[PDB]
Amino acid sequence: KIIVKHVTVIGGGLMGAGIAQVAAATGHTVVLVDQTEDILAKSKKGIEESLRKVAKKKFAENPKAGDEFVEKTLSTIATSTDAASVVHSTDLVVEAIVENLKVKNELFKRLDKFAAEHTIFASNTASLQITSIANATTRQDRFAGLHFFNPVPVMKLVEVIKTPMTSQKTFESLVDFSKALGKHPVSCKDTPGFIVNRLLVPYLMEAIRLYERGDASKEDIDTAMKLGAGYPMGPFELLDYVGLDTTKFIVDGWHEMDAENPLHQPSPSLNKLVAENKFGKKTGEGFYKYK
Amino acid sequence: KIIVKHVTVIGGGLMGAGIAQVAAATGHTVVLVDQTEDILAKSKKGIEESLRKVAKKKFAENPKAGDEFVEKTLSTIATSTDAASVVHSTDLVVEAIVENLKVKNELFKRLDKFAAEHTIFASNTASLQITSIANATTRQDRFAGLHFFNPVPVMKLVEVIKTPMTSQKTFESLVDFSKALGKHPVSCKDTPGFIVNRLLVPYLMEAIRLYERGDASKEDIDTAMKLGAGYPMGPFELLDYVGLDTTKFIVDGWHEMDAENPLHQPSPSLNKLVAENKFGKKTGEGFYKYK
Ligand SMILES: NC(=O)c1ccc[n+]([C@@H]2O[C@H](COP(=O)([O-])OP(=O)(O)OC[C@H]3O[C@@H](n4cnc5c(N)ncnc54)[C@H](O)[C@@H]3O)[C@@H](O)[C@H]2O)c1
Ligand SMILES: NC(=O)c1ccc[n+]([C@@H]2O[C@H](COP(=O)([O-])OP(=O)(O)OC[C@H]3O[C@@H](n4cnc5c(N)ncnc54)[C@H](O)[C@@H]3O)[C@@H](O)[C@H]2O)c1
Repeated sequence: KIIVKHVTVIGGGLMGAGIAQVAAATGHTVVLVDQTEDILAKSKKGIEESLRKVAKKKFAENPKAGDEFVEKTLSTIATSTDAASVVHSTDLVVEAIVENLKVKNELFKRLDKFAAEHTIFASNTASLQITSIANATTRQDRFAGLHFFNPVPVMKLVEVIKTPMTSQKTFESLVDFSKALGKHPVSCKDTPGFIVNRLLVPYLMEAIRLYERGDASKEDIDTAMKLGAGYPMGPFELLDYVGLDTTKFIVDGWHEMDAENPLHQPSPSLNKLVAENKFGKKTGEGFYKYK
Repeated sequence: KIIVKHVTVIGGGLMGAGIAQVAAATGHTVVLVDQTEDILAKSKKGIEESLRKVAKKKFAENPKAGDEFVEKTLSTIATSTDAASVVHSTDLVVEAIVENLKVKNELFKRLDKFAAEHTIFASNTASLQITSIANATTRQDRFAGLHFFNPVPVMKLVEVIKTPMTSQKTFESLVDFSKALGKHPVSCKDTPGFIVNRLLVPYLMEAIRLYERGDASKEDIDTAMKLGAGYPMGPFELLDYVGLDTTKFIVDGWHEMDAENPLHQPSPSLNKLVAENKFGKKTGEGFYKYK
């Protein structure tokens, strides 16, 4: 069983920059990867920006301490535009790029060739099939899903996804990596939505349906779930938070895999806004208007 | 427009005792009604022990007031084994008895005769057609739904369920009373499960199904939702908390009136536990072993 020390993170976006941040903070040598030096540049600036916010509150007393913390972490995150140039000596690759299967498969098929023999490949994919992406390579026993949640620096959960071919050796290492990252790992078969989303997304859709059916206003449904179920955010607040686009995307997927299914029936209200570009907190408006 | 001051709570079990207490505690004259004296005695007993728990904490410095508060609250709660003799001049009737729709309509039918003209009628049923109950009286415009959540003295949400016949005045009346109790009211049509249970119960079933499917363990699923969604309890912990038998009676109810909807399909595991009388925390065993 190998102990992850060098981690290559492919995708300097929302989920990837977060993943690079935690790994560096927790003592892993990291190489962040994205299509351009400009994009990379911006990502590290965001990782830095996120780090100081963590510094000035983890070291509110001693600013210098917080500075050191920031500089050291940021300094153990290198940046490259071609993952193939660094994976030959990395222990784990965590992929977090476009949620497109063809692109991923193309990515891994290539990396498969450069990466050392012990290197493990993990996809932070939210809706695709891990087993699929895994089959674009000849290294499935070393392939699995390592699903994090936004925002990564804060969310403590991480789902370790096991394809039928992933090996125990590979699994345990991914669990130990998760624990090393300071997160709490949990196991789940390679099934759509894994756990969190499989149980969360259908819930939100139902909320939109009760609203659409005119059974209650959004404001009252949100209140009801916050006060009567103890949820942090009402379903509509949560929808605007995770992104209407993101949701719509995932549900079209599940619907398309099984159209006769009523749980995945589309949503006019959701569709209109996705159309009107109102994506939620992202764009400054979703179901609710934001500053 | 009517202001509730005298409240008649029929049924002193879990929800009933709680409604009585919150009522009495906020200055509402209360008459608690149940089938037998022994029952009433014990029901009033629990309100006392629960009120003191509070007293011991809130009135640490001033113990004198602690007692005063408790005693005044209790003295403001009368008891009776004859519902009809109490409603002669009451403002509101909050029903909270056996969830079987029969006994409900029989009880309400008989009282419609003795209650004053202005008196409003409300059911706390979690899953029953409010209308089926209203139409058991000739007081429909004064008949609504008032859904509370356990423990009624802590949960602040109150679902005010309106039927097509319910008058606006009877609505605005139940809203104020809700506020007067220190609760926060939301509006919803008489759609099965209303809001909260409508969105929570099916989600809890999906968690069980994900388990029965061998996709993940009960423990991880809970962690998943806790750390993944920020929920207070996992669906399994929550299930054992709300009582398995309860849950089932609700899913069965919806299943019958929609024997095809896949979201209400009965669950093996769930039916086996109900069978083995392992209803959850209130049994020491449900999905987990307790006490
Ligand atoms: N949006 C969310 O909240 C969320 C939560 C969990 C998981 N996910 C999943 O995680 C992945 C991460 O998505 P994200 O939200 O951070 O998106 P993002 O758009 O913020 O980031 C993706 C990054 O991928 C880069 N990229 C694209 N193609 C590439 C390639 N061939 N080689 C290298 N880099 C490439 C892009 O330049 C971009 O910066 C997706 O598969 C998604 O389904 C998203
Ligand atoms: N359990 C929950 O989480 C929950 C949440 C919301 C609403 N409710 C609803 O509230 C109601 C209260 O349920 P509960 O959990 O307290 O049950 P319960 O059995 O503990 O309490 C009911 C009380 O009703 C009495 N009763 C029954 N028939 C009667 C009659 N004809 N006349 C007088 N008293 C009678 C019983 O003796 C008992 O004391 C139910 O209709 C239920 O659906 C329960």
